[PDB]
Amino acid sequence: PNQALLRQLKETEFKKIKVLGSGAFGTVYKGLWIPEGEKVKIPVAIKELREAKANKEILDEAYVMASVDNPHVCRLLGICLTSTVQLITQLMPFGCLLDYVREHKDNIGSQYLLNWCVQIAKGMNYLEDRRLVHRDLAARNVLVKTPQHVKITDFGLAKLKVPIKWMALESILHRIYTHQSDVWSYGVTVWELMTFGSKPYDGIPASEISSILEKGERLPQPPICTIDVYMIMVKCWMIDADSRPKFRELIIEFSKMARDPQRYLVIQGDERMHLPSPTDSNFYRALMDEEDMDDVVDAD
Ligand SMILES: Nc1ncnc2c1ncn2[C@@H]1O[C@H](COP(=O)(O)OP(=O)(O)NP(=O)(O)O)[C@@H](O)[C@H]1O
Ligand SMILES: [Mg+2]
Repeated sequence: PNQALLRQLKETEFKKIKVLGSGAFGTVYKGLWIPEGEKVKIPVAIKELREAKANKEILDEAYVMASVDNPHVCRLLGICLTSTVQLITQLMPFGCLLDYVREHKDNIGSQYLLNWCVQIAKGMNYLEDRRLVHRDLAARNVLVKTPQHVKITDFGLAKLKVPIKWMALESILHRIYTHQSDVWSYGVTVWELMTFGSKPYDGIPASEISSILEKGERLPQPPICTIDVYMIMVKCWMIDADSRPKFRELIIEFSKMARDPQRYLVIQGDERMHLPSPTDSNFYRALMDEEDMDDVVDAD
């Protein structure tokens, strides 16, 4: 494990400026990094974990989080260990994908929806290749770097209030977490995207979820989803973990759909919605996204 990928910060080097939100593991702040001797203030994201393990143990798993290198996975950049644990990552002005699809509920075309599914599956496939299990995949944990480029965040924060409605049944009943339970959570994530950010099992108590799942009930077909798309989601929620799709296969299936998007999603006014022109993509990347990344899938 290359320790050069993780910078240890002193509390004087940075400052938390504004709360962006919180979850089961901590509170996220927009912050500023001031490099020693410089007068510039560089925006960063800072997550202060709630618990506040020995430092060496934490630091050991931080190195792993800092070692991920994939265009669709957020890398841990720095850490500050004191009376609390603070994690430094790149700040994402657009915020999480869950908020984004809610705010653009009437502006989002099939090409974006299907490409996001592809990118999320690419990020998860990379984690599986690293033999790393996420355990907390959800639309709230996908960040928008640009509308054309999303990234998975917060994998393995357990190491270092359980999300029952995203969890595989075997995780609920037995706290077993695997790549195939990550696939279940991927299914729920895709459902959140396709419903433009609806809450899964709305109005149903968390305590009743396992019995509902055992009865064979699942999240309902989203109004924009054709049966082929919905069957993929349903396959992610099969009781037998090994009969669920693999992330490798999901990349291929959603990439195929992205090439003929109106055949797979039905969205009012979809023809009036395209992926950005080369001109607009070039501008976005120049200003916000210089990193390398696979081409988005365009319609045939
Ligand atoms: N790097 C970031 N840049 C900008 N906003 C961020 C960043 N990381 C997190 N956020 C936002 O901060 C919110 C709170 O994050 P977080 O503490 O990870 O809780 P959560 O992901 O929503 N739920 P949980 O699954 O329990 O961690 C997220 O939902 C995002 O909206
Ligand atoms: Mg999160």
